[PDB]
Amino acid sequence: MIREERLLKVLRAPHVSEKASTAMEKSNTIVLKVAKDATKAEIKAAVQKLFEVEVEVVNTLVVKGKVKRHGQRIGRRSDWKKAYVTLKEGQNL
Amino acid sequence: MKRTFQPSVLKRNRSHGFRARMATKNGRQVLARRRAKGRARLTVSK
Amino acid sequence: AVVKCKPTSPGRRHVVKVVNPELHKGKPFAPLLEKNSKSGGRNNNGRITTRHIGGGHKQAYRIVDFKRNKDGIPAVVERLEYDPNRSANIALVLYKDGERRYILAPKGLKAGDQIQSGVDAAIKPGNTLPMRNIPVGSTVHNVEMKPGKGGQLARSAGTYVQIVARDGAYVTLRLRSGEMRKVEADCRATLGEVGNAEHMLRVLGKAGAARWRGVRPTVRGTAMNPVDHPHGGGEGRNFGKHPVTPWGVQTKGKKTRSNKRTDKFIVRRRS
RNA sequence: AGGACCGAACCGACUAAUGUUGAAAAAUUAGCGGAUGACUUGUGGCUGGGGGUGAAAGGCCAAUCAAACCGGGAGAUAGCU
RNA sequence: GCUCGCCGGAAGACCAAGGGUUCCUGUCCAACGUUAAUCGGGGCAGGGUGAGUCGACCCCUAAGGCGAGGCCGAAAGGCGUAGUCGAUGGGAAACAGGUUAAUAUUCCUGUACUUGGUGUUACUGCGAAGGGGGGACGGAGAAGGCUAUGUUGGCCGGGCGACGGUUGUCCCGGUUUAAGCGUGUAGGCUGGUUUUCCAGGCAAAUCCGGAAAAUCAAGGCUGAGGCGUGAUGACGAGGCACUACGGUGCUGAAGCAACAAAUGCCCUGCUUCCAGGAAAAGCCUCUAAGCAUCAGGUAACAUCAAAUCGUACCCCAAACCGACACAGGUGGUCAGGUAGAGAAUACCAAGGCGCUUGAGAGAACUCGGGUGAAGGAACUAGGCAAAAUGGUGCCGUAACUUCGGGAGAAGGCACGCUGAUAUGUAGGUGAGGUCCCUCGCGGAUGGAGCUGAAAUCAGUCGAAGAUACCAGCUGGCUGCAACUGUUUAUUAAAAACACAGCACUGUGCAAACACGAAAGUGGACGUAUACGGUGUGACGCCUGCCCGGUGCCGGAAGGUUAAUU
Ligand SMILES: NCC[C@H](O)C(=O)N[C@@H]1C[C@H](N)[C@@H](O[C@H]2O[C@H](CN)CC[C@H]2N)[C@H](O)[C@H]1O[C@H]1O[C@H](CO)[C@@H](O)[C@H](N)[C@H]1O
Ligand SMILES: NCC[C@H](O)C(=O)N[C@@H]1C[C@H](N)[C@@H](O[C@H]2O[C@H](CN)CC[C@H]2N)[C@H](O)[C@H]1O[C@H]1O[C@H](CO)[C@@H](O)[C@H](N)[C@H]1O
Ligand SMILES: [Mg+2]
Ligand SMILES: [Mg+2]
Ligand SMILES: [Mg+2]
Ligand SMILES: [Mg+2]
Ligand SMILES: [Mg+2]
Ligand SMILES: [Mg+2]
Ligand SMILES: [Mg+2]
Ligand SMILES: [Mg+2]
Ligand SMILES: [Mg+2]
Ligand SMILES: [Mg+2]
Ligand SMILES: [Mg+2]
Ligand SMILES: [Mg+2]
Ligand SMILES: [Mg+2]
Ligand SMILES: [Mg+2]
Ligand SMILES: [Mg+2]
Ligand SMILES: [Mg+2]
Ligand SMILES: [Mg+2]
Ligand SMILES: [Mg+2]
Ligand SMILES: [Mg+2]
Ligand SMILES: [Mg+2]
Ligand SMILES: [Mg+2]
Ligand SMILES: [Mg+2]
Ligand SMILES: [Mg+2]
Ligand SMILES: [Mg+2]
Ligand SMILES: [Mg+2]
Ligand SMILES: [Mg+2]
Ligand SMILES: [Mg+2]
Ligand SMILES: [Mg+2]
Ligand SMILES: [Mg+2]
Ligand SMILES: [Mg+2]
Ligand SMILES: [Mg+2]
Ligand SMILES: [Mg+2]
Ligand SMILES: [Mg+2]
Ligand SMILES: [Mg+2]
Ligand SMILES: [Mg+2]
Ligand SMILES: [Mg+2]
Ligand SMILES: [Mg+2]
Ligand SMILES: [Mg+2]
Ligand SMILES: [Mg+2]
Ligand SMILES: [Mg+2]
Ligand SMILES: [Mg+2]
Ligand SMILES: [Mg+2]
Ligand SMILES: [Mg+2]
Ligand SMILES: [Mg+2]
Ligand SMILES: [Mg+2]
Ligand SMILES: [Mg+2]
Ligand SMILES: [Mg+2]
Ligand SMILES: [Mg+2]
Ligand SMILES: [Mg+2]
Ligand SMILES: [Mg+2]
Ligand SMILES: [Mg+2]
Ligand SMILES: [Mg+2]
Ligand SMILES: [Mg+2]
Ligand SMILES: [Mg+2]
Ligand SMILES: [Mg+2]
Ligand SMILES: [Mg+2]
Ligand SMILES: [Mg+2]
Ligand SMILES: [Mg+2]
Ligand SMILES: [Mg+2]
Ligand SMILES: [Mg+2]
Ligand SMILES: [Mg+2]
Ligand SMILES: [Mg+2]
Repeated sequence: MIREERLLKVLRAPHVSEKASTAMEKSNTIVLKVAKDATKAEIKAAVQKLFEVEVEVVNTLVVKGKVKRHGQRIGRRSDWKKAYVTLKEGQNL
Repeated sequence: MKRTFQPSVLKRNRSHGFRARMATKNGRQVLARRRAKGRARLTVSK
Repeated sequence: AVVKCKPTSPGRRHVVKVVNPELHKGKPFAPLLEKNSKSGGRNNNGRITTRHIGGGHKQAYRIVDFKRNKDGIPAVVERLEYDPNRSANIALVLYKDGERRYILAPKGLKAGDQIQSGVDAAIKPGNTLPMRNIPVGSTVHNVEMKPGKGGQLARSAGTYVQIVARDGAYVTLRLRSGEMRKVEADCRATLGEVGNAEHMLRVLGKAGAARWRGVRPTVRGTAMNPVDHPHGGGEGRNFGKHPVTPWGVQTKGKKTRSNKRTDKFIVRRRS
């Protein structure tokens, strides 16, 4: 049993993009920025508990951060985890 | 024309990596020297 | 037999091979097989300590019975087999209790022959007895030097030792080298010579044939530079030196043995 | 069968020309040798400097080798310029 | 956009290594790009990488590393046992179709499979750090059976041609479908079953090994492909309509056969040879202690679980190694057509490119090529370079020889196309049909259809038929090295080195010898038919005299002679 504190820390935000919108409109898949150390089980539990929707499956990828330049100085943005959460055909999250 | 540098990350790490340096007493001296100099990169590990 | 190869190529012109139709043509006995990897002549420091070693065919080690300790139990020679690890052939033998072993095949040994070990064994080839029980003047092989240690002398193909004398707890043996040695009469020996006496009649014929056996080329010292060998140097073909080893010791006639620990067992040196 | 023969891949490098502030700090073009073997190649490992390794040319050991490179003795010494 | 040219065993496609956002979209043209730039692998912003089955991780080990105690060493340290790491090797499981600007065996649709945990049923002797099996292994060669694949025919849809002809033996295109599940074939291996006993397998064993009988003469293991199902499905020409003209919605006919055929599969097979060809786990099996009406095992069912990390992109290259958007280097996989022995070569397909300065002119001279009167090595250090030869079949072929060679010696003849033999022959394959049976993936007969050399005769065109690309120049004397091989990466490839063979010599095993203050290690899990050093260098005929000098070996009387006292 994953604790509510862990569930509350797991999910960072929703991901807004053309691919995410198409996923939602065609497959009932919500795309979320989640924590790096979040597992599929933790994401499923957090989504079910906090969004009150039933989850079918969770797919996750780690997005590596881009190397950018600011005023001719070199920095790197952080890696982050993206989750594709498939809902159970009638949840409408 | 084959050049003298043929990269391989495994061989790089096994020859000059942090654990390779820490294995021996002279590698730990290399690490101490680089820490004293103030190097931003201690080893080839990263 | 000893067969000459027809000269269909310069590498075949001078090849003489020893072919035994009676050697086993299948795989060896698996339970008695062990792995032995090559070394290249390099010791645990990684340095070349013996020169001209490297490459050759992969070989498996056959666990050969040099002790011959199953006393009183008869064994039948299941078959004769090629051993890559020695110049002699081995014989797979089966004991009356169902144990299989490898021994050196002696001259005349053949499938179906019966062999035995112990004081009560008969005096016939392939039988192992203490040299105290073997009659004097006999030809034996695979002779032990310390009782129970296992045979160490006369183990090459065609080799044998002659029991010359017997004085109390000791037997004097004439060795293949021509040496007379003292060995405890309680040490074991097998009767007969080691088979495969035609092994010395083979001619490799080409350099690749020597390379197949793990031998690497031998560069003469005269062909080196003064920094490489004591023999190196010269504008043309010059020697002007007494021959020496790569490390400076005279190499034509100078004696190198020094063992006062075992000098007492040498009745007479080989000459 | 064969360190067999002819000949691509593959390995090498005998001749000529070009290039020689090069396309290239060793190549290109046309020819050339081996091409089932003492062959060739990937990955990993081991041998360390008066040391290694060398089918031996003082060859090779990171474009460096009759003693690698890096730091130190060190501002060596220089009756020489 | 239309033409033209180039690659096409690549200059196409997919990866590993390496790189790391170079990927896609929008926007800008300062700098970068050897020119311009509206374009870019450039700047900026946004987006993009979805897995129980692919890979890693993971279990198992090789070489090798580290290494509790331990042994050794002034110190630092060296070695190493039990162990533990270490792939480049062994170990469970997914396919087809669809889809994005950018991911897909990951998403969707359809259809699968594997391992484990729990719970319910039944039947039950389970149990390891131990035993056995298996995993599990070389080179070469030969052939058969197949398939990927291609070609042609049949079938279906469309067409009737810018210029003579083209309703035909005419033209174009398509004719595709996986894993899984079932069956069990060509082939390969092996005699099955039972009983009794046993010095072997660190003890037991019903297991493996061995001994002795009885009985049955077909049982078992492995195995490509084919066939059925998967699939009333998917895909499918072109059509019925859209397009913000980059791309999209709906329908969808045929969807077969014969022949040819891999270097891929049966095949870790078979034959043969000597140089005699990993390990450990997973896996099958046997038990010991132990537990023993519990655990545990086997089968069925239901349910749960399969985490984590990689996944974009380049990858023979403008993204990797070369300071460069650099004529260099870089491992694996795929392998269409015509001709061809061919993965050579020429021309093409799919696919990808025209190589990031152009425009003119048409001097000398330089570079790379083409042709050349008469002569033909007169050139030059030297035939350097060039020219020349070049294929197949057949005839023919010398000295010398180690009898294998020399030899493709040398030299010569034929070679296109058309018709006939024979509207396509010999050969290969081989349907329907017939017939039989230990009824199947069967046997015998048969020859339809497909494919198809080579030869002879006759004719015929050209200057020329191996017409292009491709593709030995030949002969004679002689030095050196026997030969194949190796060598101065980057001016020397040789006559140098190596070599098989020969000889001398040391070495009796705790070997000589070598690396090590040592412990240890190699030699070698070898044992004088072995190993080390040295010289010579296939083979044939041989290898003469000298021991005075220097070395080595033996001797041990006498002389001299250290520490010691
Ligand atoms: N609705 C369409 C047209 C129709 O099907 C048709 O024309 N059939 C002819 C029949 C005609 N009989 C065929 O001749 C050939 O075999 C004949 C033997 N039966 C001999 C002559 C030979 N040219 C002709 O090859 C064949 O051509 C057609 O089918 C061929 C089969 O693949 C295709 O290659 C070809 N593309 C296609 O046009
Ligand atoms: N591939 C051509 C290569 C070249 O032209 C060649 O070497 N030719 C040889 C010559 C050589 N001199 C010929 O001996 C023949 O006549 C000799 C006349 N006395 C006698 C021996 C006899 N074998 C030899 O028959 C002949 O072999 C050729 O032809 C053979 C037959 O078709 C083929 O098997 C063989 N593949 C082929 O090489
Ligand atoms: Mg999923
Ligand atoms: Mg993932
Ligand atoms: Mg660096
Ligand atoms: Mg030697
Ligand atoms: Mg030699
Ligand atoms: Mg020598
Ligand atoms: Mg030497
Ligand atoms: Mg020299
Ligand atoms: Mg010297
Ligand atoms: Mg001279
Ligand atoms: Mg050859
Ligand atoms: Mg040749
Ligand atoms: Mg050739
Ligand atoms: Mg050269
Ligand atoms: Mg070339
Ligand atoms: Mg010299
Ligand atoms: Mg160098
Ligand atoms: Mg010096
Ligand atoms: Mg000083
Ligand atoms: Mg100075
Ligand atoms: Mg266009
Ligand atoms: Mg960038
Ligand atoms: Mg782009
Ligand atoms: Mg510009
Ligand atoms: Mg950009
Ligand atoms: Mg310790
Ligand atoms: Mg150690
Ligand atoms: Mg170990
Ligand atoms: Mg392990
Ligand atoms: Mg691996
Ligand atoms: Mg892509
Ligand atoms: Mg087929
Ligand atoms: Mg092949
Ligand atoms: Mg990709
Ligand atoms: Mg460019
Ligand atoms: Mg380039
Ligand atoms: Mg290559
Ligand atoms: Mg080509
Ligand atoms: Mg250009
Ligand atoms: Mg001109
Ligand atoms: Mg000119
Ligand atoms: Mg001109
Ligand atoms: Mg010109
Ligand atoms: Mg000219
Ligand atoms: Mg010309
Ligand atoms: Mg002329
Ligand atoms: Mg003329
Ligand atoms: Mg002439
Ligand atoms: Mg002249
Ligand atoms: Mg002249
Ligand atoms: Mg020439
Ligand atoms: Mg002369
Ligand atoms: Mg030579
Ligand atoms: Mg000779
Ligand atoms: Mg000679
Ligand atoms: Mg070379
Ligand atoms: Mg050179
Ligand atoms: Mg030793
Ligand atoms: Mg000797
Ligand atoms: Mg030697
Ligand atoms: Mg010589
Ligand atoms: Mg002489």
